[PDB]
This record gives sequence, C-alpha cells and structure tokens, in this order.
Amino acid sequence: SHMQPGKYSQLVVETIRRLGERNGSSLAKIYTEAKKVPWFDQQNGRTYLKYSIKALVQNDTLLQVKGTGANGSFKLNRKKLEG
Repeated sequence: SHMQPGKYSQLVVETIRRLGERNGSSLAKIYTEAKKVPWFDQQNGRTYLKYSIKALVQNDTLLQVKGTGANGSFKLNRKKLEG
C-alpha cells in the first residue's frame, strides 16, 4: 500500500452500504458499525470517521442528512468520488 485515500473513508462508504440507510445514518450509528474491525482505532477513530465522512461529503460521495434521524446523519450518493 503506497497510496490509499484513508482506510477509514473506505470503511465509511462500505459501512453505509452494509446498512443501506435510504434516509441517512447518524455518525454514532456509523461509528458502532466501524468499531467492529480489529484494525480500527477505538480511541481517536471517531475523529478519523468524523473527518473521513466530511471530506467524502465535500467529494459528493456522501449526502449530509440533518433533522430526520439525528443532527449529523450521512448516506451514500454514487461513485462520483473519482467520476
């Protein structure tokens, strides 16, 4: 691995894919699914998800959801990340 876009961001994409979440999944819900891997940092990993998600919303890979389920809810858009 000489070039990865953050294994935490790749984990977020696939985490929301595991749940589906048509309405959007809270950062707390995504965190609970993301901490189930042994390589995941249980300490500062919540900040790593917070920043990975936010960067993916900036790349139009995730859609920022607010109000319906939680304050910071998030879901998949498309493979628009690289396209």
